[PDB]
Formats: sequence, C-alpha cells, structure tokens
Amino acid sequence: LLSKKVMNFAYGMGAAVVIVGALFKITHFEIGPLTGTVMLSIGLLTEALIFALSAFEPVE
Amino acid sequence: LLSKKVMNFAYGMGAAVVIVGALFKITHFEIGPLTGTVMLSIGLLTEALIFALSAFEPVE
Amino acid sequence: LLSKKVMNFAYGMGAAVVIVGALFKITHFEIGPLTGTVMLSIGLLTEALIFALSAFEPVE
Amino acid sequence: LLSKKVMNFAYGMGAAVVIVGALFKITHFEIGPLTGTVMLSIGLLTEALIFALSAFEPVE
Amino acid sequence: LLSKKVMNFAYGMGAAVVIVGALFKITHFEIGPLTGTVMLSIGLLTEALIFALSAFEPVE
Amino acid sequence: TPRQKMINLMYLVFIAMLAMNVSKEVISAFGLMNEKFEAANTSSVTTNESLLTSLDQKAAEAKGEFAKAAETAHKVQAASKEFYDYIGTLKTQAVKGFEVDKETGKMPYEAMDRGDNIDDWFTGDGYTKKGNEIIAKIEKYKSDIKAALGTDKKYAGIISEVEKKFDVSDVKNKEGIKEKYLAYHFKGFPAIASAAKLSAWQNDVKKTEADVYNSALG
Amino acid sequence: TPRQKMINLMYLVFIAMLAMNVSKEVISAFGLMNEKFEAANTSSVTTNESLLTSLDQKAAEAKGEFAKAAETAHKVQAASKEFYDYIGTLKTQAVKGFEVDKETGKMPYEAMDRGDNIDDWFTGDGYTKKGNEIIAKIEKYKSDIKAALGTDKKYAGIISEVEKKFDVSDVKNKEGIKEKYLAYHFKGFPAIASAAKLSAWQNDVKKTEADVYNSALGK
Repeated sequence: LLSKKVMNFAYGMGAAVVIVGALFKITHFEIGPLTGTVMLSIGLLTEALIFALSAFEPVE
Repeated sequence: LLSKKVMNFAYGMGAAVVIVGALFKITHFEIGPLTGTVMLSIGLLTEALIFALSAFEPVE
Repeated sequence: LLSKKVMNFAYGMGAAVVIVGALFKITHFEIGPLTGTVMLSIGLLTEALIFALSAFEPVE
Repeated sequence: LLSKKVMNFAYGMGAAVVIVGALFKITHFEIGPLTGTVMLSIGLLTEALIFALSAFEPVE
Repeated sequence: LLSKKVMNFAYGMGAAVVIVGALFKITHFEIGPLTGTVMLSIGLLTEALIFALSAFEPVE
Repeated sequence: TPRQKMINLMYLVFIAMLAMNVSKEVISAFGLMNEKFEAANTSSVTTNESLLTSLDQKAAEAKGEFAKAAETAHKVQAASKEFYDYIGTLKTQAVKGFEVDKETGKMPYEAMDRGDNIDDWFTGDGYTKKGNEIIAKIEKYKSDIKAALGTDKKYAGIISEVEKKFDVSDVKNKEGIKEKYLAYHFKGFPAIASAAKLSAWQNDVKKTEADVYNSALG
Repeated sequence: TPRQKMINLMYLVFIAMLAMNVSKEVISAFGLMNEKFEAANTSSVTTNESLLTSLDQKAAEAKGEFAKAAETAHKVQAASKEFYDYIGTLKTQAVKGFEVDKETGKMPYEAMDRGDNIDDWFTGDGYTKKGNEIIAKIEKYKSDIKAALGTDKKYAGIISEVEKKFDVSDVKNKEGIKEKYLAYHFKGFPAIASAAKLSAWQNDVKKTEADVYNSALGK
C-alpha cells in the first residue's frame, strides 16, 4: 500500500511519459538512450503497477 | 453476484492485464505463448464483462 | 427523456459492446454474423443516442 | 461567451454528430452528400469551438 | 508551482488542440506543412503536458 | 469517479495504441520484397528492350501481322511507359523524406513505418485533386490498352488479366463493406509498404508489356 | 468537468481511430504479392521448360559447345528442381492449417497472422535439427551452383549474383549484434510473409535458371 498523492502523481506522470513515448514512437527522435520503446514500456509498466497494487486496499 | 472484493479485484486486474496487453501489442515482445493479443483479448474481454455487469445498480 | 434504468444500463451496455467490438476488430474473431463492425456500429449508435438525449437537463 | 445551456446542448449534439460521422467513417454509407467526413469535421470543429470558449470562465 | 487562473485555460486549450489534431488526422487536411502526425505530434505533446501537470493539485 | 477511471484508462490505452502497430518484423519483409520487386522490374525492362528490338526487327523484315503487332506493341509501350514513370513519380513521392543510407544501399526500414508522404493523396472519404488523377491515370491505362489492344482473341486473356489486376472499382474488406480503391490499398500503410505495392504495380505493368510482346511474336 | 467531456468523447473517437487503424489490410498485402510471385513462378517454369528443350534440341542437332552448355544446364536443372521442391515443402509447412475461402479463391490473409507453425526451426537463440537441414540444403545448393558452373568468364557474374542472392552469413540487426540467418528472416514473421519470401526464393531460382539458360544458348 502506498499514498494516494504518490498514486495520483505516479498515474499522471506515467500517462505523460507513455504519451510522449508514443510521440517518439510515431516520429523517431530519441535524444539519447531513450529510443521511445524503452520509454513507452517503462511508462506502461509504471502505471500498470499503480493499477495493480491499488486493487488490494478496499478503502472507500 | 460478484462481491465487493472480487469486483475490486476484477476492476484492477483486468485493467492491469489490458495495460500490459496493450504494451505487448504495440511492442511485439511476447515472452512465451501469451503473444500479447491473447493478453489484450483477456483484458478487453474482462473489461467488457465488468463494464456490462456494473450497469445494473442505479444506487443514488 | 428516458427512464433512469434505461439510461445507466444503456450507457454501460453501449460502453461495453463498443469495447468488445474493438476486441473483435483487433482479433479477427466473429463467431456469428457480427464481425465486429456491426457490434462496433451498434455500440457507437447506442452511445450517440446517450450523448444526444442527455443534452436536455443540466440538473445538479 | 455563451450561455451555459447552449454550450451544453451544443456539446451534446456535436458529440452525437461526430460519433455518427465516425459510424459512417467505419462503415462507408453516405445517404446523400453527408459523406461522413463532413459530419465528422463539423462536429469536431463545433467541439473545438466549445472547448475554446469554455476555457475562459474561472468558476469554482 | 501552478495557479488556478491558468489551470482551466490549460485544460481547455489542450482539449482544443488535441481535438483539432485528431480532426486533421481522421479527415486528412493540407493547410500548411502538417496534414496530421504533424499537428497531432503537437496535439498529443500538449496532452502529455496536461497529463504532466494533471497531478499537481492533490486535494480531496 | 467509480467506472470513470476505466474510461480515462481506455483513453490512455488507445492513445498509446495509435502508435506504431506494424512490427519491427513485417515492414522488414516489405523492404526485402521491395528490393526484390525493384531488381525484378529492372531486369524485366532491360530484357523488354531486347524483346521489342527483336519484335520491330522481325516487323521490319516482314510486315503484315508482324507490323500490326509492332504497332499495338509500340502503342502499349508508350502508354505503359507513361504509366510506369507516373508510378515512379508516385513512388519517389512515397519515399521522399527518408534519406537513403549510404555504403549498404538500403533505406532504413525501421524508420519508414508511417504513410505520411501519401497523406495528400486523398481527403479521407474520397480522393482529392492529387488522387483523382491517379484514378484517372489507371482508368486511362485500362482504356488505352483496351482501345489499342482490341478486338482480338489472342490478347483477350491479356486484357482480361489487365482488368483483373486493375479493378479501380471498390473492394470489400474482411467484413464485406466496400471502400474506394486507393483508400483500401494506401490509406495508412507503412511508407515502405506503399512503395512496395507501387513497385508491384510497376512489376505488373512490365509483366503486361512482357506477355503482350510474347503474344506479339508467339 | 472540463477535460472530462473531452475525454468521454475522444475515447470513442479514438476507438474509431483504432478501428480505422486495425481494419485496413497491411498484412493482406503479401497475398497479392505472393499471388504475383506464384504467377511469375508458373510463367517462368513454362518458359524455362521451353528454353531447356530448345537448348536440348540445339545440343541434339549441333553438339559440342551446345552439348557442354546443355550438360551444365541439366545439372543446374536438377539442382534447381530439388531446391525448388524443397522450398515448396517448406512453404506447405508454412501454410499448414489454412484453408481457402471456397467462393473467393483466396486464403484468409487476415487470419494468417503468426508464424506459429514453423517454431520447429529454432530453439531459443539456436536452431533445431530441421533448421540446420535447411541451412545445409541452401549451402548445398549454393555449392552445386558454384560446382556445376565452372570458371567461365560469362558465368562469373551469375556466380557472384547467387553468392549475393543466397548469402548465408550473419547479418547485423538494428542494435548492432550478429544474428543467425533463419532467425533473422523468419522468426516471428507472419506465415503469408514466410510463404512470400520462400516464393521469392523460388523466383530467384527460376531467374537463375533463366539467366544460365539464355546465356548458355548464347554461348
């Protein structure tokens, strides 16, 4: 279990980084070792673990 | 009836598997016999079910 | 205006059949005479009626 | 600046016409000169106009 | 460090640019040197900027 | 936001899935058979020159049916060369923008995965005044072959195969709904795939020229 | 709810965008290309049959150089025939389990999406015993091309071409490491893409036979 502020920040930053990852995916410019696909994957996985571990604490 | 913990478990785990299924679909890295599309199929299928059965409670 | 029962169920069922139609379209799996596109079109239509007839009451 | 009711009704009807235009776009039948794209474009431009002029009231 | 005066402005302008970007992509345009994947690369980049600054007011 | 979270998640998923969808493979195969098609049509035009050389040589030796075959051969030669260099113009417009990599000689096939160079070909539902003349060129090609190479049983198979390869009429997809010809074949393909299919059209044009030359002497 | 209304509309608009994206054809593009390749194979086998019997008739009437060129032509004919039928067996392995659509006369090109029928050619980063047999057949064919066609100056161009066309060595990927041949060209491909490239090899074999034929009768 983690904090809801960390949850919201991670979900937002993950959404931002997956959308800019798809941006590098459809345009092929990468700065350094990012290369889009790595950034896309770490974005999707970071907001995957958010949706995963939030689905245990039932609080409402 | 799907109870509260089971509904929340579906509501999170179907989301997680459809996220990693979208990841495997748009990157074609497929581990083994999962091949991405089947993960995306399971994700969207359970999402369709949980989206369907959660239309029967008009609670206000 | 329509009933609240046939509002939320229509919205949810239309939001589910569009997802299972997108699933049918990304997977080439149809069973019967559905082939996704029929299900996708009836989903978009059933959501179009919701966006149409909910443009009449602003109640808060 | 417009009234709140006309913006909401225009959002509703614009969403309806862009979704039935997408329905024409994925199925390709045009009745008359509606041709899908025209309905699609007028719906998206009405929506962009709304979202432009609804970005100016700081209501809270 | 964000103020609420420009928050709704950012949300509305990003909505407008992502809608006109999707509009240019599913209707195909020719205005200047864009015609999609050009304005969309601006559009979803602005959407990424929104999703970056989305989780910077965590009040409940 | 009860089920609202799922929605925003669907927005995020499908704004991610409007990225690249053809893989780090298949466009690799598109590039390979593009190289194969281009080497093949280069070989075919270099032997087609010798075929028409022997053809008009035998026609200049003895006229008659040989001469009439030479006239319809030169007519289909001019028409096919017009269509051939026009498809070459479309292919250079299709791969315009991506630099051909030096030393090796192959373009970056991992890069050409978006069909943005041919986005000006059509306005969505229909063609525009760049693609309507492509349709007009295809129909002009069909009609000039059918008008020059006409009223003959030995070329009936040839003109039926030409009209079988170039059905400008709408085609039914996997569902069965019809769609315009240059929208089914070119809207949103990989740019290497569009160049591959255009070079395939060049291969069918040179194949048409080859068997009308073979039927002219056969 | 400012952005919300945007997101509730643009969700379904992006559904329509994906539906316009996934539909299309793309993968099915090989089926027209495979059909053109197979029609080219069916034409080339007949015109090369007429070419070999013309060279056979010429070596029958005026033997000598025509007879020696016909001997080399029959040797490349036998080796090319064995390689052609073996590639055909690999192709029928590649489309094993995919019927026709009866009325249309075309395979379900939307369905032939994965190469999950020729997983018996690779193991992890290595081959299987079947893929090593394929590499052995390719190297045997390249060597009997190189052994049938001698050191003649007219034929060295097509020797260098088949060494160019049938290189077997490691090719660098987009990341810069070496990679084995059939893992680079076939591992993960669609089955119609695999049959397309195998028919491209068949077109290459018939093209090679055609080149050695019309250079042989010219010799």
